[PDB]
Amino acid sequence: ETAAAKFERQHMDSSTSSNYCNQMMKSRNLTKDRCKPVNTFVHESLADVQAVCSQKNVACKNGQTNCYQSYSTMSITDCRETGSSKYPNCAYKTTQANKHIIVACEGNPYVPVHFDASV
Amino acid sequence: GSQVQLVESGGGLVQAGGSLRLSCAASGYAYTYIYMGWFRQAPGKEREGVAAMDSGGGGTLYADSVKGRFTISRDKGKNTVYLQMDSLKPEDTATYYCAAGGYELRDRTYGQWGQGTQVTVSS
Repeated sequence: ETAAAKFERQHMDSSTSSNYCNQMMKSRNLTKDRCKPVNTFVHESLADVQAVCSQKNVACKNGQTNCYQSYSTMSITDCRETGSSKYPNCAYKTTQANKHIIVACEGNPYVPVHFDASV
Repeated sequence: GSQVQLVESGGGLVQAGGSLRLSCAASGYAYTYIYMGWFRQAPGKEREGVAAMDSGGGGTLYADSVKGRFTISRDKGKNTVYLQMDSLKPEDTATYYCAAGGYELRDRTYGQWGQGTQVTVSS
């Protein structure tokens, strides 16, 4: 699996609901080895998300500096584990939002490889 | 100026022991690139990071082979990065590339690249 393809599996849902995160965290394999605690899905075209790597260069939350913030806010869905969630029985709360996405980009072609934050 | 362009100048042919400066100025990007740097690809070798510096003039990193001979600076213009190269050695012969928007000397993290400027150090 390439880094770019892993970002698409974990974070892109361009074609698309309070069960959404429970359905999607399982279908994208994010409950397989552990309950991935927080994960965001983006409901914008893949072209529009890839274009963020040409938008505003900002620091990543860990201090790396190859992150990029979208000039427009985007339709996103935050998936966050519930208080009862415990692996192997993962459970998620779904929250829809409209926020600027921040991604780390790598490669040539230069594309998103990590979803960092929304602001 | 719809396209980002990393304009490279300086470099070229020089005798061993001599000096050159490489200059890079980005145009077409409205904000500040946090990291800029210089990479090179020498004959027979993979591309490597040579020097990089953050927009505050800090986070400065050099390839071990050039520490104490090359000096990177960003104090000469917004999104500009310069490399003073002293005491040049034949093994510094390479295509040098300006890069912007990445992290430290990690090539895969940079998304904007100059076209490449030849530096040739003769004996």
